[PDB]
Amino acid sequence: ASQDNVNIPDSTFKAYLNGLLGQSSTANITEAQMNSLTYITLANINVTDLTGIEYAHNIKDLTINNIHATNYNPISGLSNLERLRIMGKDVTSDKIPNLSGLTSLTLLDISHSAHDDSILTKINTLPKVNSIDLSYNGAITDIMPLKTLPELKSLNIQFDGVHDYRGIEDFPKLNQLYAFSQ
Amino acid sequence: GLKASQDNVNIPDSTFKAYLNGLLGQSSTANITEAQMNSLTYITLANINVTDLTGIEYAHNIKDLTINNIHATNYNPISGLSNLERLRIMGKDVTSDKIPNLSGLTSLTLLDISHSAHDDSILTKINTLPKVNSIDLSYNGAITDIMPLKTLPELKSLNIQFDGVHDYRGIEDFPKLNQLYAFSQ
Repeated sequence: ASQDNVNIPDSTFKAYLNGLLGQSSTANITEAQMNSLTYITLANINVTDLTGIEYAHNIKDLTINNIHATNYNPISGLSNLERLRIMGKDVTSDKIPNLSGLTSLTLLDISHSAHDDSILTKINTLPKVNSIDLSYNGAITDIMPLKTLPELKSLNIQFDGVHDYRGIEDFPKLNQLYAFSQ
Repeated sequence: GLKASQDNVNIPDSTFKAYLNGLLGQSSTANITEAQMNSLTYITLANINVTDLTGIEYAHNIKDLTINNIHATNYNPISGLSNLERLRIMGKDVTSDKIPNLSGLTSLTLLDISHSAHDDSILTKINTLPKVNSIDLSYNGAITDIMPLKTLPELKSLNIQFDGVHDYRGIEDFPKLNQLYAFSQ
Protein backbone atom coordinates (compact mmCIF):
# COMPACT_ATOMS: atom_id res chain seq x y z
CA ALA A 1 0.00 0.00 0.00
CA SER A 2 3.07 2.27 0.13
CA GLN A 3 2.43 3.43 -3.45
CA ASP A 4 -1.30 3.99 -2.88
CA ASN A 5 -2.49 7.57 -3.08
CA VAL A 6 -3.71 9.19 0.11
CA ASN A 7 -7.15 10.75 0.38
CA ILE A 8 -6.59 14.37 1.44
CA PRO A 9 -10.04 15.91 0.86
CA ASP A 10 -9.08 19.38 2.08
CA SER A 11 -7.53 21.14 -0.92
CA THR A 12 -5.69 23.69 1.23
CA PHE A 13 -4.11 20.96 3.37
CA LYS A 14 -3.21 18.98 0.23
CA ALA A 15 -1.61 22.10 -1.27
CA TYR A 16 0.46 22.54 1.88
CA LEU A 17 1.64 18.92 1.86
CA ASN A 18 2.51 19.08 -1.84
CA GLY A 19 4.61 22.15 -1.08
CA LEU A 20 6.63 20.13 1.43
CA LEU A 21 7.06 17.42 -1.21
CA GLY A 22 8.09 19.76 -4.02
CA GLN A 23 4.94 18.94 -6.01
CA SER A 24 2.24 21.10 -7.59
CA SER A 25 -0.70 22.01 -5.36
CA THR A 26 -3.17 19.39 -6.66
CA ALA A 27 -0.69 16.55 -7.27
CA ASN A 28 -1.41 13.14 -5.78
CA ILE A 29 0.51 11.99 -2.69
CA THR A 30 1.45 8.41 -1.83
CA GLU A 31 1.48 6.73 1.56
CA ALA A 32 5.27 6.52 1.30
CA GLN A 33 5.51 10.27 0.70
CA MET A 34 3.39 11.02 3.78
CA ASN A 35 5.61 8.64 5.76
CA SER A 36 8.67 10.71 4.75
CA LEU A 37 7.50 13.92 6.44
CA THR A 38 8.97 15.13 9.72
CA TYR A 39 6.97 18.27 10.50
CA ILE A 40 3.70 19.96 9.62
CA THR A 41 3.01 23.59 10.45
CA LEU A 42 -0.37 25.17 9.73
CA ALA A 43 -0.64 28.71 11.04
CA ASN A 44 -3.50 31.04 10.14
CA ILE A 45 -4.41 29.05 7.04
CA ASN A 46 -7.86 27.52 6.60
CA VAL A 47 -7.84 23.88 6.93
CA THR A 48 -11.20 22.38 7.86
CA ASP A 49 -10.31 18.70 7.63
CA LEU A 50 -7.01 17.04 8.56
CA THR A 51 -7.96 13.74 6.91
CA GLY A 52 -4.79 12.24 5.46
CA ILE A 53 -2.50 13.30 8.32
CA GLU A 54 -2.89 9.86 9.90
CA TYR A 55 -0.43 8.62 7.26
CA ALA A 56 2.31 10.97 8.49
CA HIS A 57 3.76 8.28 10.76
CA ASN A 58 7.11 9.99 11.15
CA ILE A 59 6.22 13.56 11.95
CA LYS A 60 7.90 14.73 15.13
CA ASP A 61 6.48 18.27 15.27
CA LEU A 62 2.90 19.32 14.56
CA THR A 63 2.14 23.01 14.97
CA ILE A 64 -1.39 24.27 14.35
CA ASN A 65 -2.76 27.73 15.00
CA ASN A 66 -6.18 29.05 14.01
CA ILE A 67 -6.94 26.62 11.18
CA HIS A 68 -10.64 26.12 12.01
CA ALA A 69 -10.57 22.34 11.74
CA THR A 70 -13.82 20.49 12.46
CA ASN A 71 -11.80 18.29 14.80
CA TYR A 72 -8.30 16.90 15.33
CA ASN A 73 -9.26 13.25 15.50
CA PRO A 74 -6.79 12.14 12.78
CA ILE A 75 -3.82 12.92 15.07
CA SER A 76 -4.71 10.23 17.61
CA GLY A 77 -2.28 7.62 16.24
CA LEU A 78 0.72 9.87 15.62
CA SER A 79 2.93 7.93 18.03
CA ASN A 80 6.19 9.59 16.99
CA LEU A 81 5.05 13.13 17.77
CA GLU A 82 7.35 14.88 20.22
CA ARG A 83 5.96 18.43 20.14
CA LEU A 84 2.26 19.18 19.61
CA ARG A 85 0.81 22.67 19.50
CA ILE A 86 -2.87 23.25 18.73
CA MET A 87 -4.32 26.69 19.33
CA GLY A 88 -7.40 28.58 18.24
CA LYS A 89 -10.37 30.42 19.69
CA ASP A 90 -12.68 27.80 18.16
CA VAL A 91 -10.86 24.79 19.64
CA THR A 92 -13.28 23.34 22.17
CA SER A 93 -12.40 20.15 24.05
CA ASP A 94 -14.67 17.89 21.97
CA LYS A 95 -12.37 18.57 19.00
CA ILE A 96 -9.31 16.93 20.54
CA PRO A 97 -9.21 13.13 20.81
CA ASN A 98 -7.82 11.18 23.74
CA LEU A 99 -4.03 11.46 23.38
CA SER A 100 -2.94 8.22 25.11
CA GLY A 101 -1.40 7.02 21.85
CA LEU A 102 1.08 9.91 21.78
CA THR A 103 3.70 7.88 23.58
CA SER A 104 6.67 9.98 22.45
CA LEU A 105 5.13 13.37 23.24
CA THR A 106 7.26 15.61 25.45
CA LEU A 107 5.58 18.98 24.83
CA LEU A 108 1.87 19.79 24.59
CA ASP A 109 0.59 23.30 23.94
CA ILE A 110 -3.15 23.81 23.76
CA SER A 111 -3.14 27.44 24.88
CA HIS A 112 -5.34 30.26 23.57
CA SER A 113 -8.28 27.97 22.92
CA ALA A 114 -11.74 27.21 24.34
CA HIS A 115 -11.02 24.18 26.52
CA ASP A 116 -12.99 23.06 29.53
CA ASP A 117 -12.22 20.57 32.31
CA SER A 118 -13.06 17.64 30.01
CA ILE A 119 -9.72 18.12 28.22
CA LEU A 120 -7.86 16.97 31.33
CA THR A 121 -8.89 13.30 31.11
CA LYS A 122 -7.78 13.25 27.46
CA ILE A 123 -4.24 14.40 28.27
CA ASN A 124 -3.45 12.98 31.71
CA THR A 125 -1.96 9.65 30.65
CA LEU A 126 0.81 10.95 28.35
CA PRO A 127 3.77 8.86 29.51
CA LYS A 128 6.58 11.22 28.42
CA VAL A 129 4.99 14.66 28.48
CA ASN A 130 7.32 17.11 30.25
CA SER A 131 5.54 20.39 29.62
CA ILE A 132 1.91 21.35 29.17
CA ASP A 133 0.67 24.81 28.27
CA LEU A 134 -3.02 25.25 29.12
CA SER A 135 -2.86 29.04 29.36
CA TYR A 136 -5.62 31.33 28.08
CA ASN A 137 -8.36 28.74 28.48
CA GLY A 138 -10.72 30.57 30.82
CA ALA A 139 -13.02 27.57 31.39
CA ILE A 140 -10.30 25.30 32.78
CA THR A 141 -10.89 25.41 36.55
CA ASP A 142 -9.68 22.09 37.95
CA ILE A 143 -6.26 20.69 37.05
CA MET A 144 -6.07 18.01 39.76
CA PRO A 145 -6.33 15.13 37.25
CA LEU A 146 -2.89 16.07 35.88
CA LYS A 147 -1.38 14.43 38.98
CA THR A 148 -1.49 11.12 37.06
CA LEU A 149 1.21 12.31 34.63
CA PRO A 150 4.50 10.65 35.59
CA GLU A 151 6.96 13.04 33.92
CA LEU A 152 5.26 16.46 33.97
CA LYS A 153 7.78 19.12 35.05
CA SER A 154 6.33 22.35 33.65
CA LEU A 155 2.71 23.49 33.73
CA ASN A 156 1.28 26.80 32.48
CA ILE A 157 -2.23 27.71 33.60
CA GLN A 158 -1.91 31.48 33.24
CA PHE A 159 -5.29 33.20 32.66
CA ASP A 160 -7.32 30.06 33.18
CA GLY A 161 -10.14 29.86 35.72
CA VAL A 162 -8.17 28.00 38.39
CA HIS A 163 -8.71 29.37 41.91
CA ASP A 164 -8.30 26.20 43.99
CA TYR A 165 -4.70 25.03 44.26
CA ARG A 166 -5.26 21.88 46.29
CA GLY A 167 -3.85 18.82 44.52
CA ILE A 168 -0.73 20.43 43.05
CA GLU A 169 1.31 18.69 45.77
CA ASP A 170 0.33 15.35 44.18
CA PHE A 171 2.25 16.12 40.95
CA PRO A 172 5.37 13.90 41.23
CA LYS A 173 7.84 15.96 39.16
CA LEU A 174 6.36 19.44 38.87
CA ASN A 175 9.12 22.04 39.21
CA GLN A 176 7.95 24.96 37.07
CA LEU A 177 4.51 26.53 37.43
CA TYR A 178 3.22 29.52 35.51
CA ALA A 179 0.03 30.87 37.04
CA PHE A 180 -1.87 34.14 36.75
CA SER A 181 -5.39 34.85 38.00
CA GLN A 182 -7.99 36.81 36.01
CA GLY B 1 -0.82 61.36 78.11
CA LEU B 2 -1.53 64.99 77.25
CA LYS B 3 1.98 65.97 78.33
CA ALA B 4 3.62 63.15 76.36
CA SER B 5 1.81 64.21 73.17
CA GLN B 6 3.83 67.45 73.17
CA ASP B 7 7.20 65.69 73.60
CA ASN B 8 9.66 66.11 70.72
CA VAL B 9 10.40 63.00 68.67
CA ASN B 10 13.97 61.90 67.95
CA ILE B 11 14.25 61.70 64.15
CA PRO B 12 18.01 61.47 63.54
CA ASP B 13 17.80 61.12 59.76
CA SER B 14 17.62 64.66 58.37
CA THR B 15 16.21 63.59 54.99
CA PHE B 16 13.36 61.74 56.72
CA LYS B 17 12.80 64.66 59.10
CA ALA B 18 12.66 67.08 56.16
CA TYR B 19 10.11 64.84 54.44
CA LEU B 20 7.94 64.73 57.58
CA ASN B 21 8.17 68.48 58.03
CA GLY B 22 6.97 68.84 54.45
CA LEU B 23 3.83 66.88 55.35
CA LEU B 24 3.34 69.01 58.46
CA GLY B 25 3.90 72.38 56.75
CA GLN B 26 7.00 73.15 58.82
CA SER B 27 10.53 74.19 57.86
CA SER B 28 12.83 71.31 56.91
CA THR B 29 14.72 71.20 60.23
CA ALA B 30 11.84 72.05 62.59
CA ASN B 31 11.21 69.83 65.59
CA ILE B 32 8.26 67.44 65.49
CA THR B 33 6.05 66.34 68.40
CA GLU B 34 4.52 62.95 69.19
CA ALA B 35 1.11 64.43 68.40
CA GLN B 36 2.39 65.61 65.03
CA MET B 37 3.63 62.12 64.16
CA ASN B 38 0.25 60.72 65.24
CA SER B 39 -1.49 63.14 62.85
CA LEU B 40 -0.05 61.56 59.68
CA THR B 41 -2.12 59.27 57.46
CA TYR B 42 0.39 58.27 54.76
CA ILE B 43 4.17 58.09 54.46
CA THR B 44 5.77 57.55 51.06
CA LEU B 45 9.56 57.48 50.81
CA ALA B 46 10.67 56.94 47.22
CA ASN B 47 14.10 57.34 45.66
CA ILE B 48 15.44 59.48 48.47
CA ASN B 49 18.24 58.44 50.83
CA VAL B 50 16.85 57.61 54.27
CA THR B 51 19.27 55.53 56.31
CA ASP B 52 17.22 55.40 59.51
CA LEU B 53 13.44 55.42 60.06
CA THR B 54 13.76 56.16 63.78
CA GLY B 55 10.81 58.34 64.79
CA ILE B 56 8.30 56.47 62.62
CA GLU B 57 7.26 54.34 65.60
CA TYR B 58 5.17 57.35 66.72
CA ALA B 59 3.11 57.40 63.51
CA HIS B 60 0.26 55.42 65.09
CA ASN B 61 -2.36 56.55 62.57
CA ILE B 62 -0.64 55.94 59.25
CA LYS B 63 -2.61 53.51 57.11
CA ASP B 64 -0.08 53.22 54.27
CA LEU B 65 3.70 53.07 54.37
CA THR B 66 5.30 52.92 50.93
CA ILE B 67 9.08 52.70 50.64
CA ASN B 68 11.06 52.30 47.43
CA ASN B 69 14.84 52.46 47.06
CA ILE B 70 15.73 54.37 50.23
CA HIS B 71 18.85 52.38 51.25
CA ALA B 72 17.93 52.15 54.94
CA THR B 73 20.32 50.28 57.22
CA ASN B 74 17.27 48.36 58.43
CA TYR B 75 13.50 48.79 58.80
CA ASN B 76 13.27 47.89 62.48
CA PRO B 77 11.25 50.96 63.64
CA ILE B 78 8.16 49.75 61.73
CA SER B 79 7.72 46.63 63.86
CA GLY B 80 5.07 47.99 66.20
CA LEU B 81 2.81 49.80 63.72
CA SER B 82 -0.23 47.72 64.70
CA ASN B 83 -2.68 50.05 62.88
CA LEU B 84 -0.85 49.97 59.55
CA GLU B 85 -2.95 48.56 56.70
CA ARG B 86 -0.66 48.54 53.66
CA LEU B 87 3.11 48.12 53.68
CA ARG B 88 5.36 48.23 50.64
CA ILE B 89 9.13 48.02 50.93
CA MET B 90 11.25 47.51 47.83
CA GLY B 91 14.90 47.80 46.91
CA LYS B 92 17.71 45.73 45.40
CA ASP B 93 19.66 46.06 48.67
CA VAL B 94 16.80 44.96 50.89
CA THR B 95 17.79 41.61 52.34
CA SER B 96 15.68 39.71 54.84
CA ASP B 97 17.92 40.56 57.79
CA LYS B 98 16.96 44.22 57.26
CA ILE B 99 13.22 43.63 57.85
CA PRO B 100 12.14 42.97 61.45
CA ASN B 101 9.69 40.25 62.42
CA LEU B 102 6.32 41.67 61.31
CA SER B 103 4.05 39.54 63.50
CA GLY B 104 3.01 42.68 65.43
CA LEU B 105 1.39 44.33 62.39
CA THR B 106 -2.06 43.29 63.55
CA SER B 107 -4.02 45.42 61.07
CA LEU B 108 -1.95 44.75 57.93
CA THR B 109 -3.97 43.57 54.93
CA LEU B 110 -1.43 44.16 52.15
CA LEU B 111 2.30 43.38 52.11
CA ASP B 112 4.52 44.09 49.09
CA ILE B 113 8.22 43.25 49.42
CA SER B 114 8.83 42.66 45.73
CA HIS B 115 11.92 43.61 43.70
CA SER B 116 14.31 43.04 46.58
CA ALA B 117 16.85 40.50 47.82
CA HIS B 118 14.81 38.35 50.20
CA ASP B 119 15.45 34.73 50.99
CA ASP B 120 13.69 32.08 53.03
CA SER B 121 14.54 33.83 56.32
CA ILE B 122 11.72 36.29 55.54
CA LEU B 123 9.11 33.54 55.80
CA THR B 124 8.95 33.18 59.58
CA LYS B 125 8.88 36.98 59.83
CA ILE B 126 5.67 37.29 57.80
CA ASN B 127 3.76 34.03 58.24
CA THR B 128 1.59 34.88 61.25
CA LEU B 129 0.25 38.26 60.16
CA PRO B 130 -3.34 37.79 61.29
CA LYS B 131 -5.13 39.95 58.69
CA VAL B 132 -2.84 39.92 55.66
CA ASN B 133 -4.80 39.03 52.59
CA SER B 134 -2.34 39.78 49.78
CA ILE B 135 1.42 39.27 49.69
CA ASP B 136 3.70 40.22 46.80
CA LEU B 137 7.04 38.42 47.01
CA SER B 138 7.82 38.71 43.29
CA TYR B 139 11.30 39.40 41.91
CA ASN B 140 13.08 37.89 44.91
CA GLY B 141 15.15 35.16 43.25
CA ALA B 142 16.31 33.71 46.58
CA ILE B 143 12.84 32.87 47.88
CA THR B 144 12.58 29.12 47.30
CA ASP B 145 10.05 27.86 49.89
CA ILE B 146 6.39 28.88 50.22
CA MET B 147 5.33 26.17 52.68
CA PRO B 148 5.60 28.27 55.87
CA LEU B 149 2.99 30.67 54.47
CA LYS B 150 0.28 28.07 55.10
CA THR B 151 0.05 29.44 58.66
CA LEU B 152 -1.48 32.71 57.42
CA PRO B 153 -5.18 32.55 58.21
CA GLU B 154 -6.48 35.22 55.81
CA LEU B 155 -4.11 35.03 52.83
CA LYS B 156 -6.06 35.08 49.55
CA SER B 157 -3.55 36.39 46.99
CA LEU B 158 0.10 35.39 46.63
CA ASN B 159 2.56 36.62 44.01
CA ILE B 160 5.81 34.66 43.65
CA GLN B 161 6.60 35.54 40.04
CA PHE B 162 10.34 35.48 39.28
CA ASP B 163 11.31 33.96 42.59
CA GLY B 164 13.25 30.70 42.96
CA VAL B 165 10.35 28.44 43.89
CA HIS B 166 10.48 25.00 42.25
CA ASP B 167 8.57 22.94 44.85
CA TYR B 168 4.85 23.58 45.32
CA ARG B 169 4.05 20.93 47.93
CA GLY B 170 2.27 22.52 50.89
CA ILE B 171 0.16 24.89 48.79
CA GLU B 172 -2.88 22.69 49.54
CA ASP B 173 -2.60 23.69 53.21
CA PHE B 174 -3.26 27.41 52.58
CA PRO B 175 -6.79 27.89 53.97
CA LYS B 176 -7.97 30.79 51.79
CA LEU B 177 -5.60 31.06 48.83
CA ASN B 178 -7.60 31.78 45.69
CA GLN B 179 -5.29 33.88 43.53
CA LEU B 180 -1.77 32.81 42.62
CA TYR B 181 0.78 34.52 40.41
CA ALA B 182 3.76 32.31 39.64
CA PHE B 183 6.49 32.36 37.01
CA SER B 184 9.77 30.41 36.94
CA GLN B 185 13.09 31.94 35.79
